[PDB]
This record gives sequence, C-alpha cells and structure tokens, in this order.
Amino acid sequence: TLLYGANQSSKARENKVATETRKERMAKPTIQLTGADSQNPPFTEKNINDWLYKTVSITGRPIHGKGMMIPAKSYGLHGFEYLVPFVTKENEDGSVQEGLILNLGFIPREYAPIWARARVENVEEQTFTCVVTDGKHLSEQGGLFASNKPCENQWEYADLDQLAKHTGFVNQEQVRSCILEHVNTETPNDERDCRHIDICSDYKEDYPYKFTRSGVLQQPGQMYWDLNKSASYYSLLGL
Amino acid sequence: RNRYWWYRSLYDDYVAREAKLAFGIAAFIWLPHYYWGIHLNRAFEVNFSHRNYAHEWGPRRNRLAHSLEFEQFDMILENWQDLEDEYAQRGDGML
Amino acid sequence: MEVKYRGPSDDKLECEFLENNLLSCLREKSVQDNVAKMTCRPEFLVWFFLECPTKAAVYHDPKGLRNIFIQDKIKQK
Amino acid sequence: SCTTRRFIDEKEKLEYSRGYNQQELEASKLRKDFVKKYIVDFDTTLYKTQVERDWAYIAKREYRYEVQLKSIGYGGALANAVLLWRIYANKKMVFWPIPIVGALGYLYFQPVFFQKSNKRFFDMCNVGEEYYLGRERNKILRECNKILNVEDF
Amino acid sequence: MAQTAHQNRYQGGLCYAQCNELFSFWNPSIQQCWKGCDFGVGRVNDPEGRIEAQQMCKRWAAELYWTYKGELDTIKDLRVHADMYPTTPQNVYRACLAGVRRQKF
Amino acid sequence: VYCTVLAYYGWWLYDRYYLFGKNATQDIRKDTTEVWEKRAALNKRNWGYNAHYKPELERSMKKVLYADPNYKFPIEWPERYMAETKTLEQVMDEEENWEYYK
Amino acid sequence: ALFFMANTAISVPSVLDTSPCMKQMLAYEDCVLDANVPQQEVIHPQWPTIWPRLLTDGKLLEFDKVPFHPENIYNYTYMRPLTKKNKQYLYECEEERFVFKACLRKVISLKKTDKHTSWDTAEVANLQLT
Amino acid sequence: LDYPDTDDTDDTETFKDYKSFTGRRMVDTGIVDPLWYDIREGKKVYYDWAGVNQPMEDI
Repeated sequence: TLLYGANQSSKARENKVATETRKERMAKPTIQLTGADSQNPPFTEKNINDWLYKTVSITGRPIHGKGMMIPAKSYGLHGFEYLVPFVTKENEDGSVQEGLILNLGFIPREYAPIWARARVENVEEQTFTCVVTDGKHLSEQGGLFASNKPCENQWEYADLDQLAKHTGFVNQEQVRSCILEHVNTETPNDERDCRHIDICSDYKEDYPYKFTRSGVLQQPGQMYWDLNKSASYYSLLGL
Repeated sequence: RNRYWWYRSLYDDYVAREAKLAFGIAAFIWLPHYYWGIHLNRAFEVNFSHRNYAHEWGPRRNRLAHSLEFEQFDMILENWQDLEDEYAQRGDGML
Repeated sequence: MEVKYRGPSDDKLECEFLENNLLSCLREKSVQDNVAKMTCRPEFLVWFFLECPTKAAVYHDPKGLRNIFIQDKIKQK
Repeated sequence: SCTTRRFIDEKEKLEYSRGYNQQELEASKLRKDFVKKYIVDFDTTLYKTQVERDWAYIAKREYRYEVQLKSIGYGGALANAVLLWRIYANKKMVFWPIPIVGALGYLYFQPVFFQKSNKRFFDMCNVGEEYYLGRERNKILRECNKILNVEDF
Repeated sequence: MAQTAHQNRYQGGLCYAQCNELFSFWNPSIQQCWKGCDFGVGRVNDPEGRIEAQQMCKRWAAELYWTYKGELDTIKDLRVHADMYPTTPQNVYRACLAGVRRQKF
Repeated sequence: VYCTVLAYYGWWLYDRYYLFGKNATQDIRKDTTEVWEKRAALNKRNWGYNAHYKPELERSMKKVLYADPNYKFPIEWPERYMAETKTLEQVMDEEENWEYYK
Repeated sequence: ALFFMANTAISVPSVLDTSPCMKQMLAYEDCVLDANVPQQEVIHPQWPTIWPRLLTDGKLLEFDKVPFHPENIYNYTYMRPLTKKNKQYLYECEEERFVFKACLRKVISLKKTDKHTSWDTAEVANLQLT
Repeated sequence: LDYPDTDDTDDTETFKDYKSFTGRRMVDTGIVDPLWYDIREGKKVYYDWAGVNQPMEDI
C-alpha cells in the first residue's frame, strides 16, 4: 500500500513534467503542410520525437467510409473517438494510397454508424489543424479481457499497427508512428480548462467534436491530481 | 363500517383477506411510477413554456437581429458620408 | 422550432456578392437615393453582417473603410 | 436541456477533481455566501416581483435536489455502511448509527456538494439588474470578477 | 360565452338576465349583449364612462367583422328586435349597445 | 332521504335555469347601492380598448404629450380596425392639409 | 378527471426574455403604432437612412415590385411618401427611437474577448434551466 | 450477366460506375456499400461475403 502510494506519487510528478513539456510544445505556432509537403509529411517513426504533440496544419482527404470508432467516454457520454484514414497522396486509379490516421474527435454512440447521420460526408481535399500525438492513452485503455476485432470495425483500444493495416496505406511505418488529433488552437493552453472538446453546454457544434488544446493534454483518469489523490488514499489505507 | 355487509357484498364471495393484504404492498409499488410521472409532467410543462415563448418572442428576436444589422450599416454609412464630405473638400488629392 | 447551427460562411463568392451589394447601398444612400437607378437591396445588407465577419470588421475599421472608399472612387472614376 | 445539465454536472465533477486554487476558493466562498443567504436563508416567496420569486424558487429547488437531497443520500449511505458494521459486530439490530452518523454524513457532504455546484446556483440568480436579487448577484459577480481577473455572465 | 367574462351566465347577474330576455333563445346576439354588460360595469354611471363603453362596443364590432370607417356612425336605427342576429358589424354594435344600456351599477 | 335530496337538487337546477331573471333581481336587492358600486369598481376592466402606448421612459416626449388633455391621436381607437372608405388622393390631401394642435 | 395527472408542475415559470434591447424595441414599436403610419418600413428605427425616399417622394423601388396595380388605397404603401401628419406623429416618437438606436449601437460595440471564461456555460446565467 | 437485358440488369454499367471517380468517392463517403460482384470473362461472379447464390447457367 505504501509502495503503491509512492509509485502513484512518482507517476504524478512524471505526468506533471510531461504535461508541462506538452504545453510548451503546443504553445508554438502551427506548422503549415500544404502542397507537396502534405503528400510527404515530415512525420516518421524515427523523427516522431521532434514532432510529437506538435501543432501542424495539413491538407488531405479523409476517408469516412473506413472510419474506426475507438470506444471512449466524454463528459458522461459513452461514444467513440472517430479515427479516419487521412489520404495525403494517391495515384489516379486510387489503388495505391498513402497517408496518416486522423482523430476527428468525439462522436456520440448514436451517430457512429454512417447510416445514422443526416449528412453525406465530405471526402474531398480539406485542411485540418491537428496536433501530432503518439496516441498513448487510446492504446492503453482496453484493459484486461478486451481485444480488438479488425476485418470488421470492432475496436477496444487504438492498436497502431492494426489501425495502420486497416488503413491499407503503403507507408505503413509512418502511419504506425503517430496519429493527428483534430484540435482547436483558439483555446486556453492550460490543462485545468475543464473543456476538453470544442463544444458549448448546449452542444450546438456538429459531431464529431474536435479537441481543445486542454483536451490533447488530458490523459483520462491519469492526470497528476488523480494520481496524487490515489497516493493519499493508499497512504491512509496503509497507515 | 359493517363487516358483515362488506364481507359478502361482492357476489357473496369472500376476498377480504386478499383485499386487506393488498393495501400494504400497493402502498409502495406506485412510487416509481409516481416519481417518473412527476418528471414527465415537468417535461411537458417545460415544452409548453417553450412553445409559448417561441410563438410569442420568436418573431420579435428576428426583428431585433434585423435592426442590429441595419444599425451596423448605419454606422458604416455615417463613416462613409464623412469620407464623402472629405472627398468633396479634397477633389482629387484624397485619392 | 428545431433550428440547427451553422457558423458564418465567409465564402469568397458569397461575401463578394454581399460586399458588392453593400457598396451599392452605401453609394446610393450616401446621396439619399438621388441616383437615376437604385440597385441597392437592403435585405442582403443584413446577410452581409451575418456571414462575412472579416469584411464587416474591415468595414468598421476606419483605415480599412478609407481604403475601400478610395478604391471605389477610383473604380467609379 | 438534458445535454446542458449533463455537461454542467460533468464539468463541475472535473473541476472538483482537479482542485480549486486559492482565488478560485475565495470567489467560490463569496458565491456560496450569497447563494446561501439569499436563497436558503430567505423565503423566496417574499420578493417583490414575480420574476424574482419564480427564479429564486427554481434556484432553491436546484439546491434542494443537487445539495440537500444528494447530501442526505450520501450521508444515509455512510450511515447504512456504519449500521451494517454495527449490526454485524453486535449480532443484533441497532438504531444509533442512523441518526448520529446520518447527521455527520450530511454535515460532511453538504459543503462538498455546495462547493461543487456553487457557480450553478450563483448563475441561476441572474434575473437582471432591474431586480434586487439581480443587483445583489451582480455586485457579488463584480467582486468575483475582480478576484479572478476574468469576466463572467 | 367564450368571448365573455364569466364561466356561466348566472354570474353575470341582472344584466345577463335582461340580455336573455331581449333576444330569442336561439339568437346568438345574447352573447354580444353580454359583452355590453362587461363593458359598462364601472362606466355606466360615470357620464363619460358611458361614452367610453359605447366606444368599446364600436371597437368590439370593428374587431369581430370587417368594417368601414363611417359605417357604424351612419346607422339610422339603433333599436334591436328579438330576431336580430350578429351577421353584420351593425348588428354586433347594436347588441353590444343594448347590453350596455341594461347594466345597472 | 337520498331521493329527497336528489329531488331538491334537481328542482334547484330547474329553478336556476328557468327563473334566472327573478333570481338575479332578488340578488341585486340584497345589497345597498354603495356595495354594488364598490363591486362594479373592482370589476372594471379596459378589455383591450384604447390600449395605446404608455410611456415608461422618463424623457419620452409622448409622456408629456399624453399628460396634455388636449392631445389628439391621429385616429380614434375604434377606427384603427376599420377599412378606409375614401380614395387615396383624398387621404393624402387631408393629411397634407392637416395641422397640429398647440 | 379531478386528479388524474396526480401532479401539476407549477414551479416551472414562463421563459424569461433576456434579449439585449427587446424592451426598447417594443417601446419604439408601440410608439410607431400610435403614429398610425401606412408605411411598414418605419418599424425599423433606421428608416430615414435605409429608405430616405420616405421623406422626399416615397419611391422605394425602381419599378421592381409585385403588389398588384394601383386600383385600391391599400396598394404601393411603401411607394407613398410620409405626409405632414405622419411626419409629426413620428417625430413624437423621437426619444424612444434614439434610445433604441443607442441600445443597438452599444450592443454592437460589445465584442467577445478572451476574459469570458464562462462562455461555454452561459446557458445557466441566461436562465435556461427550469 | 446482363440478363435478360441491360435495361433490367445493368451489371456492366454498375461495374463501370463503381470503378470510376464518382463511384470510388461515393464508396469513400461510406453511404454506398462496396461492389458485390466481379465480371470475370463473361460471367458475373458474386463475392462470398455478398450472401447470395451464384447465377444459374444459361442452358
């Protein structure tokens, strides 16, 4: 119990340092990616630490047909994180495509199926301002006795290799490297903002709801205050 | 009342034991129904209040927005007329 | 009334149309509609302030409005 | 709306979970004092205008369900836990854990649920500058804006 | 009495009784007569209140039916009979005036 | 006694319906003139007649204008809901020859 | 019947109108209604600038209208200039018109800034919860 | 394939529609299901996941 509390306190301190680092990274102005630079993004498995948790603005075309729905909960709503294969470069026939994985934000459980929406999704070239992110807490959310079923759209955690295989893009390593979380950079950069998706109380926005700069910094349930509370509780239990 | 009268009023058949035991259980099975009905009645009342507001103050807010836009145009028009006066003074030196 | 939300368009062609209507209205109303033919449509004026916030902010700014007036005068000769 | 209410509830939960700063605590104390006095410590039917009475009663009902009833429920849960412990320990039915531990649980949880939802009750009193309740709320709001160096509604 | 002030005709008092006695039982003018009783409650005794009540009757007739500006001012005969039905603004005005006349207090 | 009470209730309904005038005349004489005048004053309502603008603004010009007993509205209230019976030329001529009081 | 619904929610009040300049708009509209002006463009306080021809000749459209032919009085109402009586009874409504215009201009001067931390939860302050 | 006529069963036209720019984009939007058959030689062969029998031989 005391050992567990000490470990929780150490993890809280490490998470605080990581959150400060991510805030410093995201405070920088967005890096533009248009034209050929979008078709050959600088992100790679080896250089990812340079661009990790860093705001870029990349142009490309999203594929809403093959969207993955990673289970997630946002403000008491059980919905899905809406990952899509983001196509940057492709040949005229369309057989050969390369791109990335784009987290469009939280989409409620009711509207997750394509036939459940009153829209025909736009799959043309669009510019998205996204934070390049490792995609860590999504990959560590499945828990025990949970596993993804691909070859169908069944997901429990963001397994980067399985998502990359599902995308079918040729540049498998770059797709596996990271995901780009659709973010709104006109929001406060503190992790205490307590508005994690770019919405209002009346939810007047349109699904999926993009993240605020505080939402990207937010690890659900593992922030330093939660770990400090857990450490205090376990210290009290032990003593 | 009259026990004998009430014990054979129902077609000379006796169900008084079950009637007596019915009150105790029936005193509690209606609580969830009652509370959810309170919730539904409040929802209906809120919807009727919204209907009244939309019927009455719905049109009025649109006129207020229309007048806001017209007032923005009026401010721009005043500045434009000041510029026109200045251009009337400076015939071509303004350009 | 279940009215859905859609933010200001800021579309290039739509805002060009609305700004042309706004300029026509400014030129007509600045002389109390003494033109031979008046083409101003007041209603579209409203929409100019509902779907072109950038151009509306430019028009409110005194220096931007002065530049717009100078260019319009040059265009009208 | 249900979505608005759920968002408010969950945002309040997140704010209480992360912490409450120092100036935020001062502003919360001011808001809680105003709400407590003008709603809980006053008969909301004694205001002059109908708007004040209606919306003060709405705020008081929100307080009753979100603080009074929630604190009663949580204190009763704590009393039930202590009661089960005492019944198991004494191997017989006991009655003392209900009143005493229920009152202690209510006194422990009422400040918690009041601190969690202080802004919700404070904002529900925004009937307008034309009314006495609205004027007092606006004065307290200006003080809180001075403390927090922000602007609220 | 959908347009009137009382739930039942018995709450109207002596004025509604006189309105009932004025027209036949199938005549809908009675209700209009009742409205006259509503207009001259605190006005009949006041010398200008009576004129105000007559103006109220004119406004009521103008609101019920389409009317022209001089139409209600050139009526030759303001008397009513049992078989007078509120088919015209003139008839509505006459019934309302008759109701006003029968409002004691 | 149930039959007697039912018969009394039925007769009461019958008498209330058929002797409305007599009942109302008897009721009108149970109170003096002053009481009936007070009741009539309590029940006095405008019913929506002459509901013109009531100036709440303190600097409003129409406030002082309405306080003036000689103020003439452009048209009488019952005439605000009546169709015009004269030609547009006559209307414009009368309005252009109109002169303000005071 | 008597208590079939078993409850009535009298606690929920009428929706409070929280519009910025609604009171001034209604006051100005009542005043203009008092003037008894055939032209409806006078409903907007900005009519002298938006439709200045109301004060000169009344020609508000360049023959691009569809109100039918001038056969009755109730035609071309906007194509009818304000008369002396209309102008007087509209001038009597000048202070309320000015107050409405001032309220509109002040509302226009209000801009959303970065200190509005309560913007995402402004419904509670707007009193939308009953 | 194309039985009895292309007016009724326009298999080749639909095959070309799915294999063109508009068809690929419509499938990308997710509102249109993928093509359920392949025209191999002169035979329309339904995929296994289509859940239908193969067309009868034209004897």
